[PDB]
Amino acid sequence: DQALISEGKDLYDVACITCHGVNLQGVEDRGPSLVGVGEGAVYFQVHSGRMPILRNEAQAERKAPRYTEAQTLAIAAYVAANGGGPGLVYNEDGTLAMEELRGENYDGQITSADVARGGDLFRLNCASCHNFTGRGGALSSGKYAPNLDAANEQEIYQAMLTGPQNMPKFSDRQLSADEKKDIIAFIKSTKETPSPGGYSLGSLGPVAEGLFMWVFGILVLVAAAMWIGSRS
Amino acid sequence: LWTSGWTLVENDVKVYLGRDTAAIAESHTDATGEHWSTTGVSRLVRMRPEDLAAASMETVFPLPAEMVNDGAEYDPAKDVYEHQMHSVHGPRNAVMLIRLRT
Amino acid sequence: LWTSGWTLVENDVKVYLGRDTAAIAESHTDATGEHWSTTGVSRLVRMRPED
Amino acid sequence: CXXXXXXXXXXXXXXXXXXXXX
Amino acid sequence: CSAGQITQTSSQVAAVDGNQAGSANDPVLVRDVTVHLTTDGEAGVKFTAINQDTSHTSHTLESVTVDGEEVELDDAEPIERNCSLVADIQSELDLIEEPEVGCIQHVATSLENPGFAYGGVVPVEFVFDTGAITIDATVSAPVLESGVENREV
Ligand code: HEC
Ligand code: HEC
Repeated sequence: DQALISEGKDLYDVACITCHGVNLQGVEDRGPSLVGVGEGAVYFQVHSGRMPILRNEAQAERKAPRYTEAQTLAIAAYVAANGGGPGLVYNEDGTLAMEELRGENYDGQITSADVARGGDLFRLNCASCHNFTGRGGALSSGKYAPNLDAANEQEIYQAMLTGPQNMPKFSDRQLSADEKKDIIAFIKSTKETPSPGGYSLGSLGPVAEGLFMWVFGILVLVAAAMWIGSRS
Repeated sequence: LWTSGWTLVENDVKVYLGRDTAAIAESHTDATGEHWSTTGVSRLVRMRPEDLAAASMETVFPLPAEMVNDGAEYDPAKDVYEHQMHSVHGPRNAVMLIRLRT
Repeated sequence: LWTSGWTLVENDVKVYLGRDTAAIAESHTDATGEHWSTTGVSRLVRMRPED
Repeated sequence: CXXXXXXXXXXXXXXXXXXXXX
Repeated sequence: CSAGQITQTSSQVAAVDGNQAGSANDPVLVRDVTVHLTTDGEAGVKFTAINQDTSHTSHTLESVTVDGEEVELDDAEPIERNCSLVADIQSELDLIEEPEVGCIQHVATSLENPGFAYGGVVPVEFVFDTGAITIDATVSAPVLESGVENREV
């Protein structure tokens, strides 16, 4: 549409201006060129609340979104008019796919055969930078791979499609549509499934199970020993 | 400790760069119970120099030309899964292929 | 304890009488070492009433 | 101690691949 | 401490395929420059020429030469102040629309495909009315329709 670009550049001209310049060419040490990033990179950065940057540091943070859905799409439309790259994934009718990228053979619930394959893909070269169940991990110097709980499925797709920050970029040629959908299936299944037995201590692993016991577990038993025995 | 699966290059084998498609065994139940076929399934597949965007990384494994089961000559009755899983399970076989920005 | 693999006959499956040929795996040496394959080999074979 | 046998580049390089077969 | 003069966010680049030329005190910029080559042997150049110069002049582009042969432009008007020239192959240019709000010009390009290798680098050269910009650009396939592309296997 035309009005979309029209009112999508107004929001750009009063926000994304100091960094990125007038013609999306970038500023020296403020922000990169938005030329060729695509309609899918603006969606991920703006909707997820990442953009705009407030201060330069090791790594930009996810925060409260500044713009709504419609405003995000207008800015995306304006940006993509300056030479477009990856676009948003749609479904049947004109609409953003959300609960459709929950597996290749997804109908109304996640197929157990999709999480199996998605799990190995998400662990082939994606379970390292982050965590096992995407709980987050550390990086070089003040950077990190964030916890995956806060992202919707469109954000996941657009995250891998146009690798932001240090996150490597995964094109369709590398990880096909089906593979990406399987990865989303695994991500959304491990998040939304309670632990079969116990209170999963943030799923961090041996470091969280050892703090619960070595600092809190032993203290209760000491208190029991202090109750039975004497102080003299 | 001198050798890995890539040493096959020295003795006139053509090894490709095999990308892991993480393919699993497929269930096929028909009249004699249920069986996991894993035939016609290839977990390592050949990759092209356009399949990777700038500033990306992909783990590749030494896939010799003998155990390739994709492309124009895909045979849906050829079983190569166990050999490709031997390749992927080599202690020193994994190689990360990085396409750098220009 | 009720079923014996011959029970497949009751499920409209055509079960033969399989003679055991005691066939073993075949060794195959290639550019990629030696491996044992059991592709062409049939352990059980159909039998005739003149055999 | 500092480095075994790894040394820097001999001379800076550039090329064009242009791998063609029509 | 990570928010010093050298940070890990300020120094970041476009995270796309193909580099750029000129930063601050340059009249003409080129952004996101590659040699696109479709799977089925259709070639062209992607770039974006921004005319940002204090002394507003006329910076019309005469020709583009990838390695040895020129490129078929589409009689683009000269780039004025706060303008742009977005160019790509026609097939990948039908996906986006010309704005009427600013001043952005969409142009299609084409080549002969002499024998460019995916992953290789070639010295693209732009010749304007005044000056030439030479940059090495990668050869890559255009971005796929996102979310529809499965495997043959
Ligand atoms: C492969 C299957 C994956 C998946 C599912 C995810 N990543 Fe990463 N990632 C990394 C860094 C440093 C970032 C910062 C991005 C930014 O905020 O600008 C990311 C980004 C994400 C997101 C978005 C965050 C959110 O919405 O919560 C998601 C959902 C995500 N990733 C999951 C780190 C890496 C990395 C190396 C450092 C690799 C490889 C990956 N990520 C790949 C994947
Ligand atoms: C300092 C202010 C700053 C503002 C304001 C700002 N940006 Fe950015 N932007 C950056 C920096 C720095 C990066 C570097 C990458 C990163 O940290 O994510 C960036 C990266 C991006 C990217 C990722 C491009 C890529 O693939 O490399 C997009 C898209 C983007 N910005 C769009 C926007 C949009 C839309 C707005 C709308 C207001 C905006 N920006 C406002 C500084 C800013």
